[PDB]
Amino acid sequence: PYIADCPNCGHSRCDSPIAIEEVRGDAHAGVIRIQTSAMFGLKTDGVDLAYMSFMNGKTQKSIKIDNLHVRTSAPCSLVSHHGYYILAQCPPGDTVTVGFHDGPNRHTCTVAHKVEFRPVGREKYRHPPEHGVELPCNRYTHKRADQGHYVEMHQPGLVADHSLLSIHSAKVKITVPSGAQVKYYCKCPDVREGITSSDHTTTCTDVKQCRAYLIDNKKWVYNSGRLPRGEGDTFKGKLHVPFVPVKAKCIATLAPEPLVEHKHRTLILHLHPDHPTLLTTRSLGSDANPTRQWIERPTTVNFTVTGEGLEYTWGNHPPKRVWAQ
Amino acid sequence: RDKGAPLNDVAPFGCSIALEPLRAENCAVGSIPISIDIPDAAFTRISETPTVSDLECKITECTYASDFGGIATVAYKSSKAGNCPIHSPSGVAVIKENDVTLAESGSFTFHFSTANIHPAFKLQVCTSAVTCKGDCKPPKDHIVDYPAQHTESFT
Repeated sequence: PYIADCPNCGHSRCDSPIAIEEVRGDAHAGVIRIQTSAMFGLKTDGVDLAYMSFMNGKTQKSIKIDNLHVRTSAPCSLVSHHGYYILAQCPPGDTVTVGFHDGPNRHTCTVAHKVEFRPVGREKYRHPPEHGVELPCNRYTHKRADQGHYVEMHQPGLVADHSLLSIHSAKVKITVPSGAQVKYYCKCPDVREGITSSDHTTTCTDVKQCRAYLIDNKKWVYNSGRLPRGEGDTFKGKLHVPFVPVKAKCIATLAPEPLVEHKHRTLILHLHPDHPTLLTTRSLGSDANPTRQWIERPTTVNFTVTGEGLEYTWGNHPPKRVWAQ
Repeated sequence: RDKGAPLNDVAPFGCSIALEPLRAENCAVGSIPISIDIPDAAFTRISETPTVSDLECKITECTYASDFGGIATVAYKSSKAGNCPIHSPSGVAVIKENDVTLAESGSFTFHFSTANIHPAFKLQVCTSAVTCKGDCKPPKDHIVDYPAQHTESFT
């Protein structure tokens, strides 16, 4: 579970494990795929997707997911998590605002991202309905058995941990997690690399002038922009994405039927939608003479139909056609 | 969201579209010089269909319209009895019936549609021409899909 710098972490820029990168309000189904720097899913070892492992300290905390909250302008709905990554059904929102509850603390993370949800169709809803026609939307999956893409996930760079740099009663005293690789020296001249167990520091004294580092590359990370490079190498760790964008047919929009009214080679149409509906036509002469107008306000319109025919498209309701001799 | 409109909503001369082989379906424009070689076996020899001449044709309720509202009885005067393919070689009249059954010199109405108030169209009832002259009436109810008439000219 990677940890990075959340931008407006409740107060201001903290370093949250759930630091939000790559917000994708690019689908249609009320859904956003998000990456936390935290890797929830199974535990550290082997069990139960519905548990929760973020970083506390240098360490993980692979425990229950109890009170996740993604949210935006309104509280979102989770869809599924896998890896670093969560899918959640959100409404539109100027921002994105994520957070669980460990239990002692709220411990959330928030971010800017322009979000919208147009459904696919000539109706510009704000939200998916219960009914209407199905038609080919873009949307992310529920599932994990997924390989359609993979993002590079090589090592972490080092990280700071000044909990290490204690004092040896006059000298600044570094320690190690588990024998991990601590990269160490101070502004003064003393040990210059640091690949060690718990060292002391002969020369410097102040904690604030030393290299508290953790080369702990036993587990790779996501290659966040808010990661410091592991300077050594491009290690392996090519790793999939679960939530591929797929060609789901969203349960989708439908605009109320029109009121057809006859006139001489002319369609008066008293019209009354639910939401802004893009109407348009095609006078089937080799003179096309089409028309487009989003209609949200109910409006009686007109169409000079010709002899050979016109067609009529009340939103994603199917196209009509008309003989006006 | 600041795009232009689609060609299946702005094209001319009547087309539909697919992200499929990139066709533009059903583009109604112009003419096509079409020519067929029928199987001669499918022909019936002339001496087996009834000769229908010494007949008479007349409209009874001609509808000056698109749907096949035009009708006309025909005083069929046959020799044998059987089928008799029909057509108006003039494009004025478009007929719903390709073929009419015949007893020994009966009468059978067909359906059609025209565009000229005085439809003076020949009717070729299996090698027997006839003018089905008359007069037609305008309809009232014009909001449904596309016509069968497609023969508008000077009238």
